[PDB]
Amino acid sequence: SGKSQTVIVGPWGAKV
Amino acid sequence: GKAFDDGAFTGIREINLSYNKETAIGDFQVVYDLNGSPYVGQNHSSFISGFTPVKISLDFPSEYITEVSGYTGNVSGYVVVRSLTFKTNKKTYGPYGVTSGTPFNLPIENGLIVGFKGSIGYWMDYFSMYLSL
Ligand SMILES: CO[C@H]1O[C@H](CO)[C@H](O)[C@H](O)[C@H]1O
Repeated sequence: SGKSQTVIVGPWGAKV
Repeated sequence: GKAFDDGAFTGIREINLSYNKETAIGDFQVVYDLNGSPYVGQNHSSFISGFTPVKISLDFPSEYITEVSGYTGNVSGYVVVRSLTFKTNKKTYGPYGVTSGTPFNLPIENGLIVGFKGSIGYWMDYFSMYLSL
């Protein structure tokens, strides 16, 4: 809530 | 494998990784830009040895990554990242590793890559990228 956030794409490779 | 997460930065200066022509991608480590100064990210090493080191040093900030692509595949019953190619506004670096399996590619039209996160055991298990303006 006090931490800034940015978009993220992936993962690619093994699941979860 | 051992999970990692670098976080977000303001740019990318140098990428260092290792591969093997028969198996997949091993070590991965990146020097990021932090508000005009270099920043040495932790080094994510593989559990075994035998890879070939590659150093990709971008001419920051005039040069930056515009497309990331690779191949994911099955190695010893595990799903791992088998190849990796980095193309910038000046040159292409790759491919590195085996180009076999299922391909993936992420071309960027507007925006920047500012961070990475993933997991490595024997080989790099998977990974994700942080995007920004
Ligand atoms: C041989 O197993 C080791 O590496 C593979 C492939 O990278 C998996 O990550 C697995 O979790 C780890 O124990």
